[PDB]
Amino acid sequence: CPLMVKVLDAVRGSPAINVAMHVFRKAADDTWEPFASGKTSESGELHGLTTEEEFVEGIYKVEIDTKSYWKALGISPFHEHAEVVFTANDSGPRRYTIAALLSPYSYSTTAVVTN
Amino acid sequence: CPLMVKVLDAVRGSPAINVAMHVFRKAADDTWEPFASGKTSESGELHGLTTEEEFVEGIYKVEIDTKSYWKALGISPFHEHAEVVFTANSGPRRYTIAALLSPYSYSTTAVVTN
Amino acid sequence: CPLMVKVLDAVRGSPAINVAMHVFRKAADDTWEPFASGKTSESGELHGLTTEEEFVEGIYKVEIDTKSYWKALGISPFHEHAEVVFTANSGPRRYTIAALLSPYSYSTTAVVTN
Amino acid sequence: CPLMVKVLDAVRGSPAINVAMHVFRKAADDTWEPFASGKTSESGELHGLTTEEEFVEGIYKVEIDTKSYWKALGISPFHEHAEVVFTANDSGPRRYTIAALLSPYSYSTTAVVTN
Ligand SMILES: O=C(O)c1ccc2c(c1)OCCOCCOCCOCCOCCO2
Ligand SMILES: O=C(O)c1ccc2c(c1)OCCOCCOCCOCCOCCO2
Ligand SMILES: O=C(O)c1ccc2c(c1)OCCOCCOCCOCCOCCO2
Ligand SMILES: O=C(O)c1ccc2c(c1)OCCOCCOCCOCCOCCO2
Repeated sequence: CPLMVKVLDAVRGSPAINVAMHVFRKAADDTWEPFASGKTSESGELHGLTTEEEFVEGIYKVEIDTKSYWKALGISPFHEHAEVVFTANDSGPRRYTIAALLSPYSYSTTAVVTN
Repeated sequence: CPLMVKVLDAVRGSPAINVAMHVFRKAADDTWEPFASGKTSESGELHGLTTEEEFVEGIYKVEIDTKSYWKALGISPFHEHAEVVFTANSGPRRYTIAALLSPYSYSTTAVVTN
Repeated sequence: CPLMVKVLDAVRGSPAINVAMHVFRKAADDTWEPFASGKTSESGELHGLTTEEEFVEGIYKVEIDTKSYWKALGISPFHEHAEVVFTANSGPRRYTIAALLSPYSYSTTAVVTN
Repeated sequence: CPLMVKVLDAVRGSPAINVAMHVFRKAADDTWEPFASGKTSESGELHGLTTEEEFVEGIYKVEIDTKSYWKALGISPFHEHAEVVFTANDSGPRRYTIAALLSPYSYSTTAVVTN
C-alpha cells in the first residue's frame, strides 16, 4: 500500500466516511490521465488504491470530493474539492499517506512520506 | 499595536465576532498573572490589547473562549478554549495571532514582523 | 476588490512574499480558461486580481506556486502547488482566500463577507 | 485505550517522534492535577496513557511539548507547547484521538471522538 488517504471531519469530530476521491497521473502529453479511485471507509481511510509496481515515478493528483460529502450532511461548502498535487517516487519508492482535515470553509492536506 | 489576535470561523466562512479572550503573563511563581483582555470586533480582530512599553519579555498565554462561540451557534464543540502560549520580547516585536475555529479542531498561527 | 489572496509561511512566521499564482475560470468544455494572475506583496497579499463586473458566476481555480517558494528557501516540499477550486457568484460576493504554507502541509480557508 | 495522541511534523512530512506530553485533570479545587504522561513512538503515536476505569468524567488538559521537539531539530519555534483542553466522558465513556499537526509557527489540534 504505497498510497493511502485519511480524511477527518472537523465539524463532527469523526472520520469522514464515504468520501469519494479520484487519482490522476500526468501523462506524457501533459494531461491528467485517470489512475485510481475509491471511497473512504468507516475509519475515514482509503487503502488499496495502487501497488508498488503500478505506482511509478510521476506527478499525481488526488481530487477528494469534499463538496458531495458536505452536501450529504446538509452543508453547502466553499470548495469544489480538496486537491493534492505531488511528484512521487523520484528519489526511489516511498510510501505516502495523505491526511485531509475538512471544514466547510477550510481544509488542510498533509503528507507523511516514509522510506 | 504590539499584539493583535484574529479569529475566523471555518464552518461559516466568516470572521468570528464577539469571541472573548484573556491574556495572561507567567509570573515568577509559575502562576498566570492577568495581563489583557477583550473580544473580537465585527472583523474578527482584537486590537489594542497592550502597548510597546507594557509588553515586555515573558511567557504569555492567550486563552480564547471558543466554547461559548460554538454554544451560541448550537454546536457542541470539543475544546473548552484555545490556549496560545508563547515567549514574547529579543526586544520588542509585533505579534499577530490567528486562530481558525472548527467545532472539533482549531489551528493557530503566529506572524512576527517588523 | 472581489477577490483577495493572502499567503503565510508557517515555518518562518511571516507573510509569504513573492508567491506567484494564476487564477482560472472553468469553461463550458471543462477546460481552465486564464482569468487572473499575480504575486504576493511584502504583506503576503495579492489584491486587484479582478473587478466586480468581471468576476461573474463560475468555477474558479487559484493555483498557487508553493513549490517555487520552498525551493528558494532550500526546502524540498511535498506539493507541486496549492489548488483552491470553488464556485463563485448568488450574485457578487467578496472572497478572501488564505493559504498557510508548510513544506509537507498546507491549509486554505475562505472568508466570504459583505 | 480511551485516549490516544498522534503528532505529525509538517516540515519533514513525518510522524513527530519522541515528543513529550503531559496530561492533567482539573481537581475539585480547580487546579490542574497530574494525570499521565508519555512520549510519541516512531509512528508519532502515544498509546496507553490511561484506562477506561481511570479516565473518568472531567476536564483534561494535554500539554504537548512542541518547543523541545523543534529545538532538537535546530528550530526555534513560536509556541511553548500545543495544548488541548476538553471535557471528557460527560455523555458516557468515549474514545478520544487527539491529532496534532506541527509547524514552527503554527499548529492545529483535532479530536476524533468515537462511541
Ligand atoms: O456513519 C456515518 O456517520 C456516515 C457519515 C457520512 C456518510 C456515511 C456514513 O456514509 C455511509 C455509507 O452510505 C452509503 C449510502 O449512502 C449513499 C449516498 O452517499 C452520499 C455521500 O455520503 C457522504 C457521507 O456518507
Ligand atoms: O453557514 C453555514 O454554511 C453553516 C454550515 C454548518 C452549520 C452552520 C452554518 O450552523 C449555523 C448556525 O446553525 C443554527 C443553529 O443550528 C442548531 C443545530 O446545529 C446542529 C449542528 O450543525 C452543524 C453545522 O452547522
Ligand atoms: O525562521 C525559522 O525559524 C526557520 C525555521 C526552519 C527553517 C528555516 C527558518 O529555513 C529558513 C531558510 O533556511 C536557509 C536555507 O537552509 C537550507 C537548508 O534547509 C534545510 C531544511 O531546513 C528546514 C527548516 O528551515
Ligand atoms: O528518527 C527520527 O527522525 C527522530 C526525529 C526526532 C526525534 C527522534 C527521532 O528521537 C528518537 C529517540 O531519541 C532518543 C534519544 O534522544 C534523546 C533526546 O531527545 C530530545 C528530544 O528529541 C525530539 C526529537 O526526537
